[PDB]
Amino acid sequence: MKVAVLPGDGIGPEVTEAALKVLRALDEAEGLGLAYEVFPFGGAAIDAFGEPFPEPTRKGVEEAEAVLLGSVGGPKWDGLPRKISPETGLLSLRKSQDLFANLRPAKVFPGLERLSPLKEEIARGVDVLIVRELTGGIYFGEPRGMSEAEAWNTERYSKPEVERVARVAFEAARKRRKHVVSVDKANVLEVGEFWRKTVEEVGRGYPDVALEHQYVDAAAMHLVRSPARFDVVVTGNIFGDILSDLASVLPGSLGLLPSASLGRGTPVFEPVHGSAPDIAGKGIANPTAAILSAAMMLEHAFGLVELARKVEDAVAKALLETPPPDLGGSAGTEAFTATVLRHLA
Amino acid sequence: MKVAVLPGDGIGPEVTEAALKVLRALDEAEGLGLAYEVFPFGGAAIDAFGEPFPEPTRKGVEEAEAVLLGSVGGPKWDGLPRKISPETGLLSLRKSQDLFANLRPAKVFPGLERLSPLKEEIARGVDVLIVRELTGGIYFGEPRGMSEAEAWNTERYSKPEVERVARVAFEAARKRRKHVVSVDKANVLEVGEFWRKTVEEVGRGYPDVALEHQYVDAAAMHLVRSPARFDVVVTGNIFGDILSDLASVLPGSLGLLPSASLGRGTPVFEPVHGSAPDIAGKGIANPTAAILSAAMMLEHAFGLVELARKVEDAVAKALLETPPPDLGGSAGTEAFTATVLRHLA
Repeated sequence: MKVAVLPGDGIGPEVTEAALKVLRALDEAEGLGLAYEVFPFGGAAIDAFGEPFPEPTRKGVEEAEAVLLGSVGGPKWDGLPRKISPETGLLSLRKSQDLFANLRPAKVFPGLERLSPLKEEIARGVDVLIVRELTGGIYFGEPRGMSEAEAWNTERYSKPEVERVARVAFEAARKRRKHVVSVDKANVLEVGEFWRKTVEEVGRGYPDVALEHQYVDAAAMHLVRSPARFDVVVTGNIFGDILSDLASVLPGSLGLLPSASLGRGTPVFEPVHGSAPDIAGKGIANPTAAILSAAMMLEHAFGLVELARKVEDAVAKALLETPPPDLGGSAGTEAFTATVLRHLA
Repeated sequence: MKVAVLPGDGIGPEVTEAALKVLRALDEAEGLGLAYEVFPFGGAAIDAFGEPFPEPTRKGVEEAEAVLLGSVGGPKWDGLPRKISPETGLLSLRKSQDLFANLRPAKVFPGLERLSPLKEEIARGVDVLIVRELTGGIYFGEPRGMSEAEAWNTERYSKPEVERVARVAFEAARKRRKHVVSVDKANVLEVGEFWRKTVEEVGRGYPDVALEHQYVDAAAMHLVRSPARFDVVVTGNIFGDILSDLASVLPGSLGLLPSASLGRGTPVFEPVHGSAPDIAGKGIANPTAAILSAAMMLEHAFGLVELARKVEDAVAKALLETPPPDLGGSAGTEAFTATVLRHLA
């Protein structure tokens, strides 16, 4: 179990160690053979090395089995040419490992239904994993242009693009509740038709997973009316962007959300929140998203599903008994982490 | 005030007269000079004439100033070649009048916050009008195709297309709270950039209306977290499809929703619900969407904003004191209508 740790900026060093504290505790209890090294990345690497993703770090993620990544960026580096912005270092990283699926889960932890914008009865039991295609579709499609008179962009998908990301959805589903909803616009668009027939054909190799197709306008409505009905959702790039963002508001606190990216190379697991530099070093940063990034790593990078679930329960419980300040509580980074470990035992 | 009335199918005859009863009452009180005629349309016209939009009806909407339309279709006609399906008659109608904007309002009536999927505090005061471009964008754009290997569709907009639908949003806003949010994907797409700069330029002729730009992924999130913040939203075809459908679940009852379509020709105002043929002639159909279609006609077809608002309040009140069966009540079509008229006085 070889993990490259890229702490990043702002609160990154704090919350990433909070996750390492949890990974070490499991390493000890279960003998996971955890071996990790920490590399420079983001703003700190610019300051130290002159660039956000220096060669030792690139080398280090190349050799690792998973990357645990803290937060990156901050006003400190907003004034840079974007060949060396923190943002661009993030892109090279995911590009260097050819990560073509983005995994974004939204989950209303029991007893935290009050945070939801949804009525308590609808928020309860929500646990949806959106699988977003990352590399293709309209964000990248040609031809594209703009005129005095008109502009155009092309939503375009090749079979292989549709095939990869569908395979990761089915394998993810295998680890959860084995239901996949593929989302398209097959009733109006060729691309929708092509996506659907392709995912239907891919699904034949996964007899143990249930497959269902929905239109993007309908899935949008289901995510507000009955979001507890979903397990894994897979869709193209722009749809998956909208539906990820829509699903992310359901729990009522963005600081709680982890994120993974999978592909041919070394997978990247990171919290969705930012650096929050203002509080860097105060010891109050909520480590929840980082710890749940580590659980995502166990599940998706190493297949240790039962441990990922053990970690997720420890934080569900910790969130109730020692809520961090941004859930109205007074638990600093360390006190919260300690509560998690208590339940890990 | 010359209205062509196209009752349609199923519950269409019932709910459309419930709206006419309300229009007559106002005609009497205010001397509006209401003159209307009822034309065959939809399944009934197929049965009577052999087609859904026969020539007397086409003639009749041509000469009118607004079309008040009931529901169309039903299993009775599901087995038809779609050159004469009810659905297609609907298309010819909107095509024959060149209606290029779809207006879909979502509104949580005071005291009906309990129906919302949203927490009561978030649902309260929601009143958003989505203005959807109807004729353009990816649903219609070329080139488009599909291969063994790939499929493609083109999101394409000309300046004039962006200009019309923006003008109707600004004029709609003028009648409401004078805030327009244009929704694009300007941070990734040319088409987003082009839409945005065009709407910004159109907005200069409407100094009295406030304009704000949002991305589609963000507007999606705002519609769940803070939907009471919106007044008028204008966006392209596929986005407006998603955001219309998303906004439509906010009130918690689809049977309540009206719809208008505006263009160069005679405007069409219709309930969003279907024929519900099973209950046709029982006298229990909820006329709310039809009556609120008539209020939409007053506002958008004739500019009678204060009357539209008077009608909307009468039904807000009627919904509380004599709820129709589908709001848990026992009010049939006539009893509900009567309650509306009581408050119209």
